[PDB]
Amino acid sequence: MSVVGTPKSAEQIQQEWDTNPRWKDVTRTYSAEDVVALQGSVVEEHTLARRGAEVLWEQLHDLEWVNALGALTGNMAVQQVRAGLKAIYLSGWQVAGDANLSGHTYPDQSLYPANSVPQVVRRINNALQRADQIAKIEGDTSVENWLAPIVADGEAGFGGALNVYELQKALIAAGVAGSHWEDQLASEKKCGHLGGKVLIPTQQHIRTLTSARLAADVADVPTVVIARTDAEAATLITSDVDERDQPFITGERTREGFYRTKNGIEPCIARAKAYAPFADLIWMETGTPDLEAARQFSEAVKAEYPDQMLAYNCSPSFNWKKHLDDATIAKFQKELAAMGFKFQFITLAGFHALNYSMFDLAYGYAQNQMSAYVELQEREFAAEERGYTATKHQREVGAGYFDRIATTVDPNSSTTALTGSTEEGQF
Amino acid sequence: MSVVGTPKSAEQIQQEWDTNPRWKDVTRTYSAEDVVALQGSVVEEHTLARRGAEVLWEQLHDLEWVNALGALTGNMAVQQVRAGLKAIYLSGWQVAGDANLSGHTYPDQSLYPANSVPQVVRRINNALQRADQIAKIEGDTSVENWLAPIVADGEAGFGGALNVYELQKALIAAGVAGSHWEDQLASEKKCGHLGGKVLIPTQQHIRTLTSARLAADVADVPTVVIARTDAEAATLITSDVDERDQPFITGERTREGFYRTKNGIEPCIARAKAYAPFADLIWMETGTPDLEAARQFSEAVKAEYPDQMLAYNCSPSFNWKKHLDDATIAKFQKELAAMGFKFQFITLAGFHALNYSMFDLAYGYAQNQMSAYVELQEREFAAEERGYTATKHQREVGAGYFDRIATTVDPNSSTTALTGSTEEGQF
Amino acid sequence: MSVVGTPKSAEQIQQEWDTNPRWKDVTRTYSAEDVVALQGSVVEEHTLARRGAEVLWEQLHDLEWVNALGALTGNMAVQQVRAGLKAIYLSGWQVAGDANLSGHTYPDQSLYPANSVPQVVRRINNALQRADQIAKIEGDTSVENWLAPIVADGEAGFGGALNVYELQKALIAAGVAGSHWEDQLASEKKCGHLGGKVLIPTQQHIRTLTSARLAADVADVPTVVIARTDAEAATLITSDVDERDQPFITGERTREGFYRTKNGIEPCIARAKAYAPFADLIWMETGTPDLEAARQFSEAVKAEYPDQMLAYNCSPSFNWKKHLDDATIAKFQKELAAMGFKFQFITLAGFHALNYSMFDLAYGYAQNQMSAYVELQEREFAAEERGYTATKHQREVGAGYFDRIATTVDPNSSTTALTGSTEEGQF
Amino acid sequence: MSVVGTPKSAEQIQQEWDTNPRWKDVTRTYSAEDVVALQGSVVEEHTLARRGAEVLWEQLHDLEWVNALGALTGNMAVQQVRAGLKAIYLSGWQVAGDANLSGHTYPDQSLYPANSVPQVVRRINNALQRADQIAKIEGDTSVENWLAPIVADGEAGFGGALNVYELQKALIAAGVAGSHWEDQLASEKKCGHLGGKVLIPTQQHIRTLTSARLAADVADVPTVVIARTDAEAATLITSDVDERDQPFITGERTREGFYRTKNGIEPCIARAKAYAPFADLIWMETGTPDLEAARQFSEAVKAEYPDQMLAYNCSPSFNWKKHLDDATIAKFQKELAAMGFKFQFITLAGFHALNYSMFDLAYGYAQNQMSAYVELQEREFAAEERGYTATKHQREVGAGYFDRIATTVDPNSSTTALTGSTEEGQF
Ligand SMILES: O=C(O)[C@H]1O[C@H]1C(=O)O
Ligand SMILES: O=C(O)[C@H]1O[C@H]1C(=O)O
Ligand SMILES: O=C(O)[C@H]1O[C@H]1C(=O)O
Ligand SMILES: O=C(O)[C@H]1O[C@H]1C(=O)O
Ligand SMILES: [Mg+2]
Ligand SMILES: [Mg+2]
Ligand SMILES: [Mg+2]
Ligand SMILES: [Mg+2]
Ligand SMILES: [Mg+2]
Ligand SMILES: [Mg+2]
Ligand SMILES: [Mg+2]
Ligand SMILES: [Mg+2]
Repeated sequence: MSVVGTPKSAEQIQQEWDTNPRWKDVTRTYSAEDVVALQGSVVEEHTLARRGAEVLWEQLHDLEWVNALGALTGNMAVQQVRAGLKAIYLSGWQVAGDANLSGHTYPDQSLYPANSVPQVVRRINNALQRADQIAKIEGDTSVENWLAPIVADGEAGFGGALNVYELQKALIAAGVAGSHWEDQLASEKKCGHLGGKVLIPTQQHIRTLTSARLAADVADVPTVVIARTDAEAATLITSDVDERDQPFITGERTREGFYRTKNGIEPCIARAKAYAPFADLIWMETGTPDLEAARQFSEAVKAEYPDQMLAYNCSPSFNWKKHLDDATIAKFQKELAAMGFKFQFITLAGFHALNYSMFDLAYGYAQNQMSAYVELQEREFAAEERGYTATKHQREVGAGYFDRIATTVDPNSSTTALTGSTEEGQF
Repeated sequence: MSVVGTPKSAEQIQQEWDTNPRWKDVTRTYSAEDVVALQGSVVEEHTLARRGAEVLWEQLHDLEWVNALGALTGNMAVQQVRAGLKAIYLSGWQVAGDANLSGHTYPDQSLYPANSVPQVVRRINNALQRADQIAKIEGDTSVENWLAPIVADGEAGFGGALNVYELQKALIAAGVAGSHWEDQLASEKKCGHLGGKVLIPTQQHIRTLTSARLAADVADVPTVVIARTDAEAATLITSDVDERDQPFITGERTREGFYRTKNGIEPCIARAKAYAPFADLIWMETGTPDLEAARQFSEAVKAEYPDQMLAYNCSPSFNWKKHLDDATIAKFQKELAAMGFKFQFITLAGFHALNYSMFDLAYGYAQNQMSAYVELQEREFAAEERGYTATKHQREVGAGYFDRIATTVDPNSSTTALTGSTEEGQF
Repeated sequence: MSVVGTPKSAEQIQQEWDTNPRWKDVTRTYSAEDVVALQGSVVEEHTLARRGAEVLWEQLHDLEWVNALGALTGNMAVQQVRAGLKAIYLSGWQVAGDANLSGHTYPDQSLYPANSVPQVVRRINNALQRADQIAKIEGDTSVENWLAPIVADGEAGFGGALNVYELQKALIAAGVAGSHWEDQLASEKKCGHLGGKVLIPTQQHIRTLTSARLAADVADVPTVVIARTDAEAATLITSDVDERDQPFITGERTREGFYRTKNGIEPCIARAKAYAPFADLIWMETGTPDLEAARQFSEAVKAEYPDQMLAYNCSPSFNWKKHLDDATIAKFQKELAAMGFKFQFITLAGFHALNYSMFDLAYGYAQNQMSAYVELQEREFAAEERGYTATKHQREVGAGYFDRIATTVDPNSSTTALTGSTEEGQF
Repeated sequence: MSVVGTPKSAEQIQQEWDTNPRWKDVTRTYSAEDVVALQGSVVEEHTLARRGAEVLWEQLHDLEWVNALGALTGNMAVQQVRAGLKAIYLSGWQVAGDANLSGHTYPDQSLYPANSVPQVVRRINNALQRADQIAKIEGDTSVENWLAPIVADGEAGFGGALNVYELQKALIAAGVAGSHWEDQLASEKKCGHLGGKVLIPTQQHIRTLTSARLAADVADVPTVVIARTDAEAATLITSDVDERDQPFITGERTREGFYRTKNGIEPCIARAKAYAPFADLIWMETGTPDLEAARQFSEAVKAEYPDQMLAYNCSPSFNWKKHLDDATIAKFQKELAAMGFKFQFITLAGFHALNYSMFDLAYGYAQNQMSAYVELQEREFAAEERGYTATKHQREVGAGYFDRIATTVDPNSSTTALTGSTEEGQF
């Protein structure tokens, strides 16, 4: 038929695994032939997932650290990149609360449809692509890379290893650069800072990490895979079958059949070492923002895996000034980066920016009507000297770009949008 | 074999039209038998559409005026109601830019899939329902009506009279309280403050308004129908067939076959009078925020229809302080209300609050990391004095409500969320 | 501030539970006050869910039995009702294979997004409503109830008790009449006639049935709830915690931590009795179509619960003539109905009709081009004698109904559809 | 900072347009530089759209003709390819009737959301990819190309040139091989065999075709572009502005402002000649299946454009045997192929096979219960001689494929599906 999309040979894939530094200290318990057997006759190219994963991997080794904020709409991600950030964090918590395919508001318990995060990945890429298109026709070189890598939340995989596989494949189709996977029971999943967490056995999470690598290999992209452990706070586990988990099992049960288990940094360090051959970064959820506890985790893991990169949640679930003074707050990310936490992110930044800014505006509007909105518009005009552009909302969503399409199709069109607009006249 | 959902008889429907004050001075050019003929054997009840439309109609007569801000996410609408607003505005522009079913960023040109605004209507109602559920279990009586009426953008109907009908039907199924319809050609639709607008004949828009009323009648709900005219700025019209449009026709035609027409307040007043028997409120798009021009329009329409209520777009496409001083800005909505503009709204409030707040946070985060986020969290804490609740984000999205479901199913559950959470421990 | 959608009092709900025969021998382990506490301030009416559940309950008592075929498209359901069937079966297997929101073809292992079956419930109700609308304007009274009740697949709930709750709520919002729930581990769900099945403890499935009943009570509809057991073939269970399951536990363990258990009719009878207070119908999956085995199950359950209705899967996963002669096949459903199997259904009837009919057509088309299609068209003409109407495909999908809408809006319209069509001129 | 997805230079694009025989006699009224200006900094690869369009173009030149049947589900397309067909036809009519994103049943009047056909394109490609994956692990070599090219319905563009552009881009993203575009007014669109059709001016449709080619060029794929004319039956046109349309105008205008126009083969030939530089295939809708009318059209177009390929709708809206005898039906497609109709398709084959097969099964089921289903199952067993495989429904939807994923992840899994299935035991 065609050679478009012809799959590589097993020999070619193996040679890449053997020689490319990307795969240094990456364990695959399946074979190159196993991957080829799953690829059918044609392999779709995933341009944005390949580019994003390559850019992310290089940034993790070139920059002092890579930091990000949670984004739940496309416009949110556009502003993060315009303001200088070099990666986007896609929070599952935020999707549950305000951006999932059921249309409902949910707490962070894997309640929403499992294709919700992939749809938001695709949306963010679409929004960044439009900003890129607009910058090109405008001659705007201020942003070097509009297509910042997206790191997205895989939660606990919404089921078994096959649900993990399908979620990873959908995230890649949408253009994700990295995805993270946590060792909780999917049916009882929680935000790391909620109670009632139930762990699964160490080997079951290795199965999840293997399945996420397998889906990326079958899709022929070098996706960044992140392992997260919830063992710092969880006091339940589903089974005592894994000998690595038994040192923490107390022998108590629950009515549901769960096993009580002893939480803290020790099972976290043990699990992280077990996950390390199967993860590009490792992340330990913590109960407080504590540089000393982060140091103990980092040093214990790197005692055995010196080159293992780590990730850290700078969570809005912490009351920051109840825990830390302003000087420690200001140095927090820089100190973490020196310990090897190379990916750092504020999970719920978008939820809090969106909810606070609308409450603040709506409250003033309820009291004083247009005066409250004008105060916001003036702050927007003032932000232009910092690089803000969305004051001109028509060009910001592509009115000029679609004007260019329109005049390319018909240079004599009587119905283009920007000429004669109030944006042209008053902005 | 049931009486659930049995339709009314034509006589009952006619009797309501003849006697209910809601229908005073409402023209229906079809009959009550026509409505019944289209209803099949079962009529679904649309509870939120019925309640919303009833509340909106009463508020339009009981309050000095009803105002609103554009909302493009569910959380946005929740904060608007929490802050004291009594209606939600659903902007088609914002849906094009950041919340439509294609996943793309679009300018305001009817480019997105035609069921996008109904999906956002349903989302907003779901989010308000969750806020109401949470308030009930928390004993929070501070908000009297969580289910604020939604007024939504029907654009130019996405085609002909049948496309209008299906869009109105879908908005009602989603729970809309009112919808607005503009006299533009759908294939060339623009934001009212963009150039290149093409009007359709006066009688064609009467057909659109009739189709919107018919869909509401067949759905058995008293939806508020709003007519918008774009004739202040539009210099093209599709045809000269309507004698009411011929005074403004110059005879010149474009190469597309459009007719050039004389724009301004005069065609607006003529079209408003023609639309008045077919609309609960009438809205003129304007190029500037000008109280004197609004009075000229109001007095001209009320000279023939003294009881006709009007709507006004307090548009972010205006540069407010370039046109008006601070005292005029402060009184702007109050003065419009005295002229009969009983529904007033800031279309793109959500776009600007969302884009500005994320730019500001991300810019600070790029420079100072955690310091910038703590400034926001501290402002959130301070806003609790004003009624803000989203600092406790877990309860805000229903963690406590779903805990109550879990303990209702199984009072001995070991996996509830709020007990043990950092929110309980630190907030 | 309106009375539309006001919730009932707990006293009203309790009086209905205590005295309505619908709730005879129905156990609820939560209270009427618990239901009111979860309902917020407004309860949406679910007309089609209410009517469908009421019609299904009456049919299960008035007809000798209720039978159905699996439907995966709206047109499929329309033809089932046109042909005289009185219920529709919505198979999750078929949704996985050809009608789910991921767009992918899946085997029956709970891989698709959890809102997929609700979306198909809504589609089927929409399609039946259109057939009803067309019949009314055509004066066609040949079908007494176009809105046949839909029984839909809730699989294993896609997680924990809260995932069950949300799926049931969404099925109800879409208009379902009944739903079924199986005692399998969601993360390892299988078609009942696949291998590798894992049971959950008896009490965990009671929790699922309680959650399904609770969602229906909060939504204020009398949804028919069906409990399915997979214990005839399953040899694994997640835990031995439940004393009712311990008699069948063999003591042997897998590497994942599962427990081997003795399968067969004995644990099915035990689980059926435990589920009976929580289910309107009970369904045991079987490995062969066997009237003797069905009699043994029915008599053992009715020995304790004489009035308990049962459901039976006449599965296409059986090779029917390999097991039964033509006389037994002919009387199979009638004999089951006399044992108390009041709901009987062919799960995969839609998959097999669709796949076989297109293979047959396309094979003949590949050889003989138009001759193959004309043979189908002539069979369709011949079927009009049994009441088939889809030969006239324009009116079948509502061309005449939308013509009636168009001429209600504008009786003098020049652009109606059926006048001048080839359907009007050639059929 | 990556080279992944780097766009081509304008010089490279121009050299391909100038020298590649794919673009012989293809007029582009915009420039190579215009295309580059719209591509941003990264161009996504569209593997399936590129491969499909390349295979379609070579098949149109290599085969005596390419024929297809309308498919509205993924399984339908799989059976068409299994049966030996080399292309899939994606009917907008069928999507309107039973497979669109509103969930409603619609007549063929551009009522459904504009992204509905792209979603079905993606679905069909997903289903063909699964059949390909299954075939590979089964060693099944009986089908040479599972990824048959998809030709999809663009209707009248759902608006203006920009709506056309976005629909073409979405079809390509989904993997389409070719798309067709008709010269009707979008707001009044009809099936070609319904009444009430309104034409747009000849130059307006050239704009549509130019926009469709532009979107394919910006997406860097050689999509096959098909132009359809509805002038055989339409008696209305929006405007007389175009001098090529003026010979058929009568001068009369309707109350809506439409011009009356003389329909027939003569305006179809005129429009085909004007469309030919902008279309890879040309299609004239006809009122009857008439081989001499097709020869008149083909000879008139090819006299001026000798190499112009044509397409023909073998429509189920024709009553075939009241127009033609069996001998003519049998040679119909072969005779058309000799005239240059190289793509021929039965638009509504899927609707009719689906509706008839379920009516036939359900009618028999209502009378005879399981005997009627067993008749179908036995017809499926008999069709295995011809290559039918879906009787084994578990492997048909990928139970064996996902078993292979599962044992690749964990070779000792206790929970694989096919082992212990009734399919393995009774089939
Ligand atoms: O920061 C948080 O608390 C939320 O992001 C969720 C998590 O940590 O799991
Ligand atoms: O305020 C605006 O300019 C945008 O809302 C859109 C409109 O006016 O049509
Ligand atoms: O009948 C079948 O085999 C399929 O419907 C699925 C099940 O039984 O679970
Ligand atoms: O074949 C048909 O009649 C329908 O496919 C629609 C069209 O022709 O436009
Ligand atoms: Mg998360
Ligand atoms: Mg590692
Ligand atoms: Mg708008
Ligand atoms: Mg009025
Ligand atoms: Mg099932
Ligand atoms: Mg019972
Ligand atoms: Mg079509
Ligand atoms: Mg050509």
